[PDB]
Amino acid sequence: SFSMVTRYAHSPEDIQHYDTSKLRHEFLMEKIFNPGDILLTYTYNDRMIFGGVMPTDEPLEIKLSTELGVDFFLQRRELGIINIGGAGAITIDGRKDAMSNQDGYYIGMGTQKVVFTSEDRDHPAKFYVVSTPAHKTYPNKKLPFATALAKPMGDQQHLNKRTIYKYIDASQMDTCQLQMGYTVLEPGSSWNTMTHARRMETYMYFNFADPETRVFHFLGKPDETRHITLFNEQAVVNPSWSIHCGVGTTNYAFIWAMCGENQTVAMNEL
Amino acid sequence: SFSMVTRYAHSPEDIQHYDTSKLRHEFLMEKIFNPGDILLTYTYNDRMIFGGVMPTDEPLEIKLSTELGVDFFLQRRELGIINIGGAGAITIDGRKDAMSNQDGYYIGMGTQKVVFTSEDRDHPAKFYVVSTPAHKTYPNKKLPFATALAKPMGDQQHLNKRTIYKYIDASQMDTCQLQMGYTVLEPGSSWNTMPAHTHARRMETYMYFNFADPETRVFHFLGKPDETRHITLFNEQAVVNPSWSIHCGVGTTNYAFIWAMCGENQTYDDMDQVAMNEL
Amino acid sequence: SFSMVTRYAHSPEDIQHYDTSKLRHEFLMEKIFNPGDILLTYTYNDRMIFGGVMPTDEPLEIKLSTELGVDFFLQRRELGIINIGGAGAITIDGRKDAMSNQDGYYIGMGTQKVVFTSEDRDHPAKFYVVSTPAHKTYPNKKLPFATALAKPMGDQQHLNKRTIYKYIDASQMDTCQLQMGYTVLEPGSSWNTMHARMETYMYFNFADPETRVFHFLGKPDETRHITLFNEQAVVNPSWSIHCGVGTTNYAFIWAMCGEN
Amino acid sequence: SFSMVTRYAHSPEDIQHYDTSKLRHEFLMEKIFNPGDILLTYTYNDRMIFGGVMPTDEPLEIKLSTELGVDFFLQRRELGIINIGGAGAITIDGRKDAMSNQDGYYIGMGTQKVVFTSEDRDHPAKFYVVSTPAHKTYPNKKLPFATALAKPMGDQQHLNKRTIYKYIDASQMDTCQLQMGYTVLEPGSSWNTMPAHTHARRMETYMYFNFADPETRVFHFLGKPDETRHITLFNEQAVVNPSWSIHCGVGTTNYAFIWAMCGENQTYDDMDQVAMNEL
Amino acid sequence: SFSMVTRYAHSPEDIQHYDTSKLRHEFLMEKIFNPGDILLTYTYNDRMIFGGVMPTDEPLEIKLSTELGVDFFLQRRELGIINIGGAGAITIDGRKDAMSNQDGYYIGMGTQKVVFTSEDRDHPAKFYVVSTPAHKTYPNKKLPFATALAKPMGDQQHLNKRTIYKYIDASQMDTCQLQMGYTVLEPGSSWNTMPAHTHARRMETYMYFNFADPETRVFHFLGKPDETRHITLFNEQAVVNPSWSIHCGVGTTNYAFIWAMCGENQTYDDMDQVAMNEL
Amino acid sequence: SFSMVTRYAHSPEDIQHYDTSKLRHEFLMEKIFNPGDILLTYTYNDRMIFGGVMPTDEPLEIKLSTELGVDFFLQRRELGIINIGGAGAITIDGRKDAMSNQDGYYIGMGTQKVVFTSEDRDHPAKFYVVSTPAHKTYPNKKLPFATALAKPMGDQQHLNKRTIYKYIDASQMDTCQLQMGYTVLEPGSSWNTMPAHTHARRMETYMYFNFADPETRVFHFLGKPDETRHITLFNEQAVVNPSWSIHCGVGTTNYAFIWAMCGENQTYDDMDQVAMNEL
Ligand SMILES: [Zn+2]
Ligand SMILES: [Zn+2]
Ligand SMILES: [Zn+2]
Ligand SMILES: [Zn+2]
Ligand SMILES: [Zn+2]
Ligand SMILES: [Zn+2]
Repeated sequence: SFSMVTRYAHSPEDIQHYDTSKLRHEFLMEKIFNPGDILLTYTYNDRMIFGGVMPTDEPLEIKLSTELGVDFFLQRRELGIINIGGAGAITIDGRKDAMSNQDGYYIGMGTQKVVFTSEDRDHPAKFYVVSTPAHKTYPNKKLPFATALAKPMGDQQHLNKRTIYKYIDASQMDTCQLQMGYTVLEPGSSWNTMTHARRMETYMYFNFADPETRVFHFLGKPDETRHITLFNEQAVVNPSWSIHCGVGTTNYAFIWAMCGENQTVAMNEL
Repeated sequence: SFSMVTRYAHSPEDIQHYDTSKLRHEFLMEKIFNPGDILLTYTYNDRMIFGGVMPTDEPLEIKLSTELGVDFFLQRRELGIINIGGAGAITIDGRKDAMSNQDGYYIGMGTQKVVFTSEDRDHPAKFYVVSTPAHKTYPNKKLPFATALAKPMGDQQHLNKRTIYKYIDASQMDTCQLQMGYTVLEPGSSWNTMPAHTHARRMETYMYFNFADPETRVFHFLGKPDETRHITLFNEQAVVNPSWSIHCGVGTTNYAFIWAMCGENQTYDDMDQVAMNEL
Repeated sequence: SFSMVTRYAHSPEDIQHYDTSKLRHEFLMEKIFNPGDILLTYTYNDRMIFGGVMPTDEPLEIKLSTELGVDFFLQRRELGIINIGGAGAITIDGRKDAMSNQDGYYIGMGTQKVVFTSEDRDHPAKFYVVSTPAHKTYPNKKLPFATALAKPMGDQQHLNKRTIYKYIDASQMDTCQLQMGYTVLEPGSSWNTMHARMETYMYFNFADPETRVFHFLGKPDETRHITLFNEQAVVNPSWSIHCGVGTTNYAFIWAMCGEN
Repeated sequence: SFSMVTRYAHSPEDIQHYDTSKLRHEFLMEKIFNPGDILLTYTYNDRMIFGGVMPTDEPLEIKLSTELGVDFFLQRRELGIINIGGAGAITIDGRKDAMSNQDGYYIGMGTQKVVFTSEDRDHPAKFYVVSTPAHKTYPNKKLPFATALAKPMGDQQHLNKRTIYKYIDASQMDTCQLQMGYTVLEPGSSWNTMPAHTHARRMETYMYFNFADPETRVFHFLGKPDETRHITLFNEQAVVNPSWSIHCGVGTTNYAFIWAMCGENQTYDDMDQVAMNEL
Repeated sequence: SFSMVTRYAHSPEDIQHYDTSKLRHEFLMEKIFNPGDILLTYTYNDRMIFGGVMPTDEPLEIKLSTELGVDFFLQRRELGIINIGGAGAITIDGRKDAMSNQDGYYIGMGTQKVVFTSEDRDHPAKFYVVSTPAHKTYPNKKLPFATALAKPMGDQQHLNKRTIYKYIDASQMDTCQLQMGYTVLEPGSSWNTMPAHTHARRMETYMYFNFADPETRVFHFLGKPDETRHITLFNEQAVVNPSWSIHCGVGTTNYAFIWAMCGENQTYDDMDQVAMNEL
Repeated sequence: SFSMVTRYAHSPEDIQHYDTSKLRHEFLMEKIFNPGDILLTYTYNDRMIFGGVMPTDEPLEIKLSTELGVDFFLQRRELGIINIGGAGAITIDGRKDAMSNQDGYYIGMGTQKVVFTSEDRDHPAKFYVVSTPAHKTYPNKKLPFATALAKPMGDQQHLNKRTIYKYIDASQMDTCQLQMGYTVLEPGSSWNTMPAHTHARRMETYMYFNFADPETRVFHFLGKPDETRHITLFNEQAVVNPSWSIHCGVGTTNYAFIWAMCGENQTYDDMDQVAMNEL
């Protein structure tokens, strides 16, 4: 089936008395990949659309045209995709392109038809998609995981030994506002980003080491923080006014997506 | 003489128990033009910046560079100007251009220096500015009030007899996401946008001015269609209408207002019309 | 076909956090005229009773006795009626009196039987009634629309060109507490009333079927609003302003009481 | 040295979450008698005025004229007076009448000048006044304490052995809407309105005084029968009980209180008794 | 049936805006004696367990072993019993002891099996039990009502004429932290603990019973001395009083109540007594 | 410079709408060791007293007698001490005993005088004290760090590699209701109590210190298992965990913490393990 939900924006003052269940409602997407479904969220935090498409038997396309006041999905929007699942393919205005595990794609404004397929149905592909408003059309570009540039950072003393792969980066590509990346924490480290008011971020956590892994994501004003506890393959959206960092009981990975009006804190928490 | 304040976005459920003072603070810009000053707002409703610059003696320029993460103000933004005051002038990267009353200007992305001047100091120009994030450079275009096309609408039976001027309209011009217009109500009429609407892919800012006599007040309605609130406006004040909110107002006398809109599309037939069954 | 509900009084700080649904409940009488029914409100704002009686086949009378601790309705109360519907009649302790459209009546304390009938059932009379505590008997009096003094007021620039008709006015009549009038807004005007020692407004005669009236209440610096359909009523406590604006013109009946 | 404060009416739902401090503010008059002052409350509970006048050197009169939309205080109001203090005298449009301790007076509508004096300055008179809106003039009547009819009731088992004095009673005199009485609790018993009640067409105001010893306290109960609250009282304080509320009290020792009532009917049977089933 | 509910502790500031229904839930045990049942509360106010045991046909035992992290109920706890019902008996490690009406028993730490029985089924025994954490074992002691020491106090002037019985009193017996007593009010008096107090290193639980006639009600007051609340009680109900709280009551008629106390000391001198100036 | 503050208990429902600032106030002791000072808190969770003693020039004694209703501090209480600072000494009923870093002491009920000294003033000793109510006197015992039994646990995959030292342990010594231990996390590990739990018959207090670098912070979690909150801690701060609450923490680097436990059972077996499904 197809489903897209709408979550509004808030101020720090609004959430200050939200309980645990409300925080989950306004800031957490509890399900992203369901076999045969397209699950999306529309957040008024800069009007990002994010979610997953996991085709099994029929090929799937994001069919929203009139819900956005445009003739087709990408008439005034750009799209970035990373596949965290099995062998699949996306075919763009008729031209098919095979996407391996952890391969990525950027599709620019004005692309008329984008269709997601899975090769193996019992081990389907999991396309994590992020779309943002766009005013200029830029060229489409496949980002093989082989050629994604790896940057090791962190250390063991600070429990943040990870590897950052830059996928959709302004120093390597032209896009309108959208930036995506992918961070793998090495075993024995579980800590990420440890406020920009001119942009915002959304994190999608996955690849939990063992099934009993949980992740604590922190959000809020630096001196008034809250947390949201995450299972595997869930995503949390961070407003501009909020810090964004997390801890896990073990290591994990996550895809981050960023937008705002440009493309470029301290230690006093609570 | 330069000030920019920040207002956040909200959900309908958030404002549901705001008292009057909270409502005014979160949605109303109480002062826009002060002689010699630049007064602006940053709303996280689609990151619009709006406000006024009113040059008297020295020219003024909106010098936001690093507060926005860019090298100059308009490095990733477009700009629209309407002059509601006296004879003034704008100089754009060295090129001077005279702006009489009700003249308007569109400035495209990448324009590096925009400097506002007034010709007569005792009757200064009142530049209402509206800026929105932009990704494509479109050409600058002065919108003379003479050549603004007038469309009369409304009637006396419904108290909405007015004349609409199109200033920055998608059917006349290329812009990234920004639209502006100017609506003047005739005497005896005081109702705007009355069959009311909500569009989910755009948002609007109303700036009320040209009040008839000094005791005029305007009641601006906002909120979900079945849970509406109002804010009482004096002359030269502005209201931010989030997408989930209706936007309409009535005055004790006639008035005028400039509306500025932005969002992810610019098509006008993307609205949900609100039937007259509301609250 | 008889109903009387009870609404309490509030302070300004009490209503400050009412949502619209609560504001509607506490301050708005959503239904007044239903054919064959008597619909009333009892407000503890000076203990006014207001409502409607719309007789169709059988005659109607407001038979409150022990609910007010008295032997008959008007034992300690005065009553005012305006008929906004069809040809009707009032029978007062046996004497029948014909009431045309927009005719009015004052009924004083001690009157034991007041009985409402309509001539044509298909076009029934719409009796808007208002009762207030009373201590002195004043004579009953028919108020024909012909004899009500009209005062034109307002202008077009301020959108409040109207005509005020006085029916129960202290300068023309004796009553204990009660004052009633009738205001008609001219086409093209919609603003009305643009006091601490209370008023109740009943709006009707909406020009077109999509007409609405926004009624404002609250302390002058902290105002709220209530949206009204045709033939609905709002009660204004002494501490509140009284204002309304409509998408078109309309008419409304006002009833007032207090200490002067 | 004159004061009148204004208290509004509430519903049961409104007060349900009042703390102790708000409950006192909304329902309690903490000071009533001050030498040389007139202290009043105006409650929108049937628009009753109650308070005290205690003259020492200069004689006092309640000069509310335009504050009530009338030419003089009693142009549309009734007045009931009881003196709980020293020997004094009140003069009515020129006629002087000496008022001893526990004497009472009823003054009808239209009386233009009422002046309260104290005879001994060091032991002054305490005039507790209660005024209620009035439409008919009824004759003035001195109610000497000698000639007031007493009725003893209650028993020792139920701690409510008392004696009731009727002062302004519909069965002994005509008044517009006002009724007053006076209850003295016997030693060893302290409980008033013991199976309590709610009349929806009348409201009552109780003023407690004559505490046995200086540390006596009275706990006055008010509220809906299933949601009750209480207010802790010192000597010579007053509490206002809405129509929707029960009204009863118990004290640590004996005391006395005068009660004043009004509404739309002067009938004593209209009340709803409450079986002892109440949270 | 066996039933034990758990109530947490609160601060003064927490209850300040409780409505009536909440106050009942957090502080009142509405049912204690039901034939054939064991009804208990565990309050995080010093971890007191109190309730009733009412055997009718089969004998009853409080078999909390692993629910408390111990091998048997009294492994780290002491127990106090007063019988307010018919002739019964309790069996202690096989040893039976007859308990008449109003007899009391103390059972010390380490006692492994305590079994409650009733002689007459149609008139069953009502064992009010209070168990408290204990670290030192003291000998078990039957406290007969005949041999209970009586102390009359109070008078009729203050409506508190009563007689106090000592049951578990640190001056006649050794216990770990538990003290129980029994107070009966005379006819014509209905006030207990009236010059009231707050001891900060101890807390009390009051259980009201023996109401005079079936329409008796008792108003128990609790809270910070300046922010007082009340709870209306029926017969055979109990209230839990936190350390920060005053505790007292008034009844429409006379009554009786058992009080149980624990804390970190057993000195009756440690109390911050409360003068009548402060609610 | 003696200071003891008093904190009350709360129910899970009470804290649910606390902001961060209330949570810090209700649950966190932000300063414990100040040179020359005794800083303690009194919590109504089982009436634990904990805090710090840091003598510089003068020896220090906890001089609480009438504040607790007893003749000397430990008249009805036991005491646990761990030294986290420089070389010091404590003298117990006259007998002096030198206490080096990480040494510990148990002082039982009835000990009359306990006097703290530090040897080097510029590097004073840090006596972290925890006191608990007691009913039986047990012998005093020095718990040297040399003879403290070390138990290594955890792994690197789960980031909880630590060493648990048992100081006051039911399997090595008799105490009334009190356990203290010590946990040192190795470099690269930060999670403590990650197989998490709640015990309903006792409660724990965590005091975190020895942060690796000055920018270390520890996030301590508390609340019902499905409704968790967190508190951010600096070095040498303490958090109080009610029985209904989970207690576990994670840091940006490694650290150490002392835990103290008390309740009605000393048994480790009695915990409800909370699985990894929690919010
Ligand atoms: Zn960031
Ligand atoms: Zn619009
Ligand atoms: Zn008015
Ligand atoms: Zn009464
Ligand atoms: Zn006590
Ligand atoms: Zn634990």
